[PDB]
Amino acid sequence: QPEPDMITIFIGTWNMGNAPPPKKITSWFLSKGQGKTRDDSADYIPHDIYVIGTQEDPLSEKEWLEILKHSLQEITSVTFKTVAIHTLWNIRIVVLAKPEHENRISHICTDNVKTGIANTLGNKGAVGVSFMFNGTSLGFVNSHLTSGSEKKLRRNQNYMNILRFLALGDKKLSPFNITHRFTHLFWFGDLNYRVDLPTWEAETIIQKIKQQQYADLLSHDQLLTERREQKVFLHFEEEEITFAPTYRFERLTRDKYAYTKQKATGMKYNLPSWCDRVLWKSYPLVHVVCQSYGSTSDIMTSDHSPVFATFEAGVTSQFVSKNGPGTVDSQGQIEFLRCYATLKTKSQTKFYLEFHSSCLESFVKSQEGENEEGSEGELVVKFGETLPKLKPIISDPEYLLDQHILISIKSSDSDESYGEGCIALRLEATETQLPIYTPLTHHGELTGHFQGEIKLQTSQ
Ligand SMILES: Cc1ccc(CC(=O)NC[C@@H]2CCCO2)cc1
Repeated sequence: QPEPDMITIFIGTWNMGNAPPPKKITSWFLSKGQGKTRDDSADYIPHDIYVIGTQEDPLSEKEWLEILKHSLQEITSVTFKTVAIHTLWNIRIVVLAKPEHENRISHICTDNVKTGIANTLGNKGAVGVSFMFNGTSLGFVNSHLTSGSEKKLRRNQNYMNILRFLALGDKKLSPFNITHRFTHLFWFGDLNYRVDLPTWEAETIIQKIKQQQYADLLSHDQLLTERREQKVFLHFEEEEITFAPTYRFERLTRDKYAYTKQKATGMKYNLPSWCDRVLWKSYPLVHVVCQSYGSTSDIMTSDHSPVFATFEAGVTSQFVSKNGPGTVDSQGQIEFLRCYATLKTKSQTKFYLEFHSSCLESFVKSQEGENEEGSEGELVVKFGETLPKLKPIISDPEYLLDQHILISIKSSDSDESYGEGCIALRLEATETQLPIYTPLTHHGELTGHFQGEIKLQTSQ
């Protein structure tokens, strides 16, 4: 029975509005409704992994698991296995997988982050799950960010706290946050970004939604505009939105948006918005294709509609050779030529690199680089031909060309990372000097760049 090189992943996000779900929620898991929807011919084909994020979830874990499993069994005639479930307040993540994957899944981690301080600590934050699927690391984050049209900067701060403090994946990757720890990272939830148009325009917005004309609304969506200005979700992807705003509906129909200020809303307007979103970030040159992104039309217990997204994702096998794991394969090596880091820092410490990868027995520290002043004020750290030769555990090109090297640039004075990035080994050639590049981030914000050349030697 061969190991897969692709799987499909279902991502769901639903703010349930503290109400129990209706009897039938299968449309969610079938990717049926508005937007980029799934073909009817696929309805019986189970996804490999289902990741369900809820917010304002009033159910017990047991109650929700029974609904989810019975839903999937009705669609697919498969009894899914529970990989993980984690709840913070009313924010919940459930991971289900096909039974045939039970012995492919390992290193399961869960964690949560509470956002805010005092007043603003007690219901917003995030839950997450990570695991290995054979040779591939997967991370999943469900966040419920701060509400209200005038709080986009708070949402952006919530995002930065969650990616700094959520403790998922390989703890040995100590310089790296969740935005670098996984082959594929999916981040979804009630992100709560709004369509920033004047309150007076509410009926105009409703008109536009009825005409399925979303362009003038999406051009004011706070998540798209903040992402374009590099304020949040740097280096994440989102599929184009082709479904109506998923908030704020009158319950028990989808015919009416309830936007007017009420005591129940703290006298705030809730103009129709795309609160409910799915984004992802995968390592460079790994296959990931979004195959659906949309909302349901027939699940009306909440003031939000459920959102679905599905993905094809490349996966790799748990590789064994005669040599590694448990030794190196002298027939493999990774060399770096003419490398330099460009950093936005004002500081003047020396810097060194760390190279982390599951193709190495352990991480590798470089010598300190040579600081020069760049022509436009920047710090340039030169490594020249000084970087250590990396010794992979396995030399087979079928394994090595699928790997990635994480890079941290660290201060010699504090050993703190000033920037993190990732290089793919999926090269156009072996035994050939080829340009490499990554942006560098710290706490998910841009801090610099790393560029140079690589020379990869495989057994072929
Ligand atoms: C209109 C707009 C443009 C950019 C972004 C951020 C982003 O990461 N987009 C993914 C790629 C990256 C290169 C351009 O598109 C959001 C919204």
